[PDB]
Amino acid sequence: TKLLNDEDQVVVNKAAVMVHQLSKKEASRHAIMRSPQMVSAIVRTMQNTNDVETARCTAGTLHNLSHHREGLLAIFKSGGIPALVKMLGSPVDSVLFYAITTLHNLLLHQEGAKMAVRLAGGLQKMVALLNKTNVKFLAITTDCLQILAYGNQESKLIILASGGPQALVNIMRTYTYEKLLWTTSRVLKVLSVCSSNKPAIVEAGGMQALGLHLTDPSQRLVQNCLWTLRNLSDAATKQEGMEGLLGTLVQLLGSDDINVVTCAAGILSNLTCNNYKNKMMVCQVGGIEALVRTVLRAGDREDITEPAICALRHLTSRHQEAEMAQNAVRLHYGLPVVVKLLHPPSHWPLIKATVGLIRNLALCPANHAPLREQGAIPRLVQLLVRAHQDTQREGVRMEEIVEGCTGALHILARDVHNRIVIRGLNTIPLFVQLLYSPIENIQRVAAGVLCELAQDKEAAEAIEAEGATAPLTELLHSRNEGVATYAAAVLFRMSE
Amino acid sequence: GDPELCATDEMIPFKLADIKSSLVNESE
Repeated sequence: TKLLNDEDQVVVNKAAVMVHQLSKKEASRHAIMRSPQMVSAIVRTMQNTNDVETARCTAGTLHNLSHHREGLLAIFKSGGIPALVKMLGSPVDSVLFYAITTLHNLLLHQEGAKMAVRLAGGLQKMVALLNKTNVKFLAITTDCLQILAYGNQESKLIILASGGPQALVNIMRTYTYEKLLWTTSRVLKVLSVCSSNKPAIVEAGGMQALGLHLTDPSQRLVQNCLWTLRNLSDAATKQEGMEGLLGTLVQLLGSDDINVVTCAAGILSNLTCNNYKNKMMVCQVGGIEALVRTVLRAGDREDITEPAICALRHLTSRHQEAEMAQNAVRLHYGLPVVVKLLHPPSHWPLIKATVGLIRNLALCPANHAPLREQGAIPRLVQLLVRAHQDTQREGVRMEEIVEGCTGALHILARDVHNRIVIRGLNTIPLFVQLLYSPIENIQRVAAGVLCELAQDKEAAEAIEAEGATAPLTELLHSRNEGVATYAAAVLFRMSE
Repeated sequence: GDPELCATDEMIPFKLADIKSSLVNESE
């Protein structure tokens, strides 16, 4: 060794290519590993040289040392990790490749590495390199990152800072090389669990890109994509150009894999939230029928049934094709099972959702007869009363069930036939006393159904007998706009 | 339609050897 090391002239660049090849021999590589100065000579050199054949080689050696435990440790303790990182700057693709593969080694096995990479800027650099074109290279890099980001939030915030979400989202959108799409999907998912990073990932096109890969053959990917999309699915109610994603999901509902059927269902429930296009997209690719079919095929499995009903709940209201969707549910035999889900062993969350869906289906007049003829009413009341005591005297506040069941009855009360049942289960004395409730949301619905019930003379009498003019009128100046309006309508309807 | 057009929908909140060596020959 001796001579080699020393030199500060045209002399040492010659010395350079000279050691890269002893690194190849086993007891030679092993040899230099047991030297303190042999390593720190490559290091100082590799960074402070400017001959593109001197670097390529010094880097090359380190890569060869990085396979063994005393190989790695000697590298690390030789302050090489600061160096290896500046080499991530080198234009020479032969060095980029030496460095990023090396570091990967370092992070995977060596102790105190992740810190050193971070502290030296590693992250902000590794994120800059995602514009490179070599897939074999990216997939390694997007791993180093996943390594540095796992269970470390400072790091995930710095990859947000750098424009990572864009970079990675571009990859998902450009390449098809699995090992890459995979390691890159893993990172996305890891950042998918951050307050901030979520919207970023979304706005960059995260949703639309992940879903090019749902019908992929590799399952170790379609997973990641599904899960990841599920996380983000609540940030993503704002986006456009989903036509693709929606239509795909609506087809994975057919998947004879329970754990993919739930994710398909979960994710839709969210992307159908509030966004009036997403609803229409979903309806036209036959989504109503797909959901119903999925609900029947799921039975007592409430991880599937809960989401799917929320989704049907969403699609049955507040968009141009909702009347379509309310009929669709009737025509594809959804009514009988929707109702049967108000029965045990359904749990309240699910029962909460299902009443909401029934509230909506009831707006469609065709669904008045059909819903009546499945005893949706007698059952809604059952729950209403059970619930209106669990309060007077969880998993969900019973107030929500009381409001839910009276709203649903409100809507159903529109049909004169229904109106007759409703009254004849001795409900009226119970509607009137809901007025006196601390919750306005409850007073609003209560007064609503009364208003409808009270379009019949004999009922207006019945409703007046309960002394309903006492609190309708003290609500007549209620803080709540909806509360106060209905009060007028019932009072107006008993005087005619 | 419905009284309640301004209503919101509730959202559920949810929560390489082969290529490394291959790359140092495309380096050599």
